Amino acid sequence: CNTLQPGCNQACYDRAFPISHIRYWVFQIIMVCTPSLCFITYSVHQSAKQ
Amino acid sequence: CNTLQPGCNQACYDRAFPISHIRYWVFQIIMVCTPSLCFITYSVHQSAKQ
Repeated sequence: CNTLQPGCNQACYDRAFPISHIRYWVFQIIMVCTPSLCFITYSVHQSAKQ
Repeated sequence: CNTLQPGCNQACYDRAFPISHIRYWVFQIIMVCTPSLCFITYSVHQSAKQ
């Protein structure tokens, strides 16, 4: 970045990219799989009961 | 100056101080003394004539 003041780079980088795209994608992928995991656990519990 | 672009310093210095005060003062002092010099030369010529 065209600047000489110390700390003018980190603040600008945070402003431009508060949350990176990879974190959002990972969060979405992990959140989407939770109903499948809970269904698998419920099926395991049902099998254990019988 | 708070900048990183090369050449951003000389142009700004020229814009802020196109002509320095010392040059103007010297020019004024030299210009003021010219009538005295021409009067002295005219007096010398008059003395030489007589």
